[PDB]
Amino acid sequence: NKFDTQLFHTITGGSSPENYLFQGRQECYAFNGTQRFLERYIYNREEFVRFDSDVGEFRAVTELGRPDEEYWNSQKDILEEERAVPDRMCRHNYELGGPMTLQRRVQPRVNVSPSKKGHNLLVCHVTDFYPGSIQVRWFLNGQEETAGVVSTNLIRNGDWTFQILVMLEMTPQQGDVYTCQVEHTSLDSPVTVEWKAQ
Amino acid sequence: IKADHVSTYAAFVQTHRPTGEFMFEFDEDEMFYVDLDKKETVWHLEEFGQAFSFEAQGGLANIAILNNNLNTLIQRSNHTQATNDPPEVTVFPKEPVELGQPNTLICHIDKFFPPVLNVTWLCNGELVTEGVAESLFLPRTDYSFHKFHYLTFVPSAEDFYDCRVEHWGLDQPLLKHWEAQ
Repeated sequence: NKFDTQLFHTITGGSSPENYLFQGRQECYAFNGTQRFLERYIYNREEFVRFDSDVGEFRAVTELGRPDEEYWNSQKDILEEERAVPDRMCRHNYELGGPMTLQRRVQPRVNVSPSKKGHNLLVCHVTDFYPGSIQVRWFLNGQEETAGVVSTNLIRNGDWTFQILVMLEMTPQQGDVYTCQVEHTSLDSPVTVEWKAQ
Repeated sequence: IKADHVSTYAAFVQTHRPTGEFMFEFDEDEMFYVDLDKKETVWHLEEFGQAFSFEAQGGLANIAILNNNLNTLIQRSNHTQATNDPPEVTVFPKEPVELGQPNTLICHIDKFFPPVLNVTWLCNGELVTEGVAESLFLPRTDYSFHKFHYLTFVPSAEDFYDCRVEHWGLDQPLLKHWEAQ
């Protein structure tokens, strides 16, 4: 129940005020029950070399990558370690982390408010849910509404919770009921909250 | 790339300011990091800490390794410094604002490079010294960065706030207004 780790490579060559920056990425992708590995080596914002496991060996992204792709691709003992990752570290950590991640389901909270002053909007604010995937829908006297509907992008709170806002432009006639409905995996059943337009 | 989920170790190393970061994220959310002074792993949510662990050295090692790579690319790059990419900033609350009722203001600082950055909150124009927290420097797909600062507060009509930001890509320090709309 310890997380798994790869070491980045140590290139040969170690053989506004000034600032230099080196970045690395070791990314695991998980498409329907599978595992793809990318190892990336970046100098100030510039990816210059990368190991993609689909590809199977090093690919210089930039001419700064040549001294690396050429050296390392004659070095098979290293090239195999990168080849084994998708089914060691990637798969280890994926299923290890699962029950608090993939299985992590935190329920949305829902609030509905006007916005007539300052058109005529209604605001469905949905807060404090995980994961990002969600669906927010608007209903007028039972009928779904596509028109006049603006949903924000999905907002990331930075603390493992998202929020989203979906507004609807409207013009209440008389006995009108507007309903906002939310579909999210954390919920056995979609949640609704209403505005009576008496 | 077309995946269901993305789990990535992201680390950086630079001459300035915050000299190194080692972290890991799940679908963009930092799950843990290695504190390079305390030499310990910090878990983002404590409930994480009670189930999983990570051997901290694995982080200090990768840092040392990235400095070698830094040196090696200062040399071969001919000493190329990157242009200063300026932050874009938004400020929004954590919950639907309710007067007199405890809440959290978020300031999202986005799309910048490099991760050398000063941030402070101001309440009615005065520096705020407590009720304040901050995210690590977070990695981005296009190799720029983002970050979050937080302020716990009691929403009120009589009060305004600004996220105040400082970065080499800005001429002037940048302020974002927010107030109980």
